[PDB]
Amino acid sequence: SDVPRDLEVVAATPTSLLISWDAPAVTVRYYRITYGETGGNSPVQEFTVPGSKSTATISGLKPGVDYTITVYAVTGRPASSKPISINYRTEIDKPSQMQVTDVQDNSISVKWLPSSSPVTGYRVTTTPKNGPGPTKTKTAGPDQTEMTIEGLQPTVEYVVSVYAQNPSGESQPLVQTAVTTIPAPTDLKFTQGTPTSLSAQWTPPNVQLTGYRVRVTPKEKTGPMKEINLAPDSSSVVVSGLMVATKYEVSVYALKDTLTSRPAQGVVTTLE
Repeated sequence: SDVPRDLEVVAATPTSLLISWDAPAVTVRYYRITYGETGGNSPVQEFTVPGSKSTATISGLKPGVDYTITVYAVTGRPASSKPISINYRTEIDKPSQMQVTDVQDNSISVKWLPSSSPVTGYRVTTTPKNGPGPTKTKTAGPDQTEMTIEGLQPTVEYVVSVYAQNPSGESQPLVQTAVTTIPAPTDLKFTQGTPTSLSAQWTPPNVQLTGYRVRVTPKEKTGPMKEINLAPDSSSVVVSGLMVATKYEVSVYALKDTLTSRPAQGVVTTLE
């Protein structure tokens, strides 16, 4: 007969549905594709496509809602067909605007806005953007909005994807990248002190650096303080021009271009 046959949706999107039907043998002038929400009194929308084309994309919809789509075949110059109709639900919406709230050498913390759809939970994946590493997966409850992914590697750009979970399908991921910082220098050991000098050695972190920054400040007394920039191939420092009988805090920051380590700190007093 003249009714279209085997109407189905072939691709579902939070905002769009792609439908297709069987092209009839004798040519049709044009089709009438009405669509509206299943059980909603808001006005139905409708558009036409030429008889040559056997597919249609319905755009500008809402996510996670059931739609009824109806197709008519027009032949006159008019004369309409019997309606063929299907119902389908759009894909649930994704969370939005993710924030990175904390970045360390082995973890990244993120916060996101909840999806608008009803959600049963979240699935969060973390994988390196370029280096072919493993994909870590963590699950969050429906009312959760923040997560910390531990077990990461230093100065690695990670891709963090958040998926909203729902029985009627899972959302598309909310995606954000972040770079972990560098480990701190280990075992800041003070080796020697003189009236005006200070000598400190440390263990370097386990990633290649661009240099070090050392700063020494008196804790309770006041006077000039010192900052020193070191080469990456440094395991010790000697800071001169200090004051006698002074409590000096010493901190060493590892540097990798824009990446700054958390300090290895200690305090020591100069000789009498």
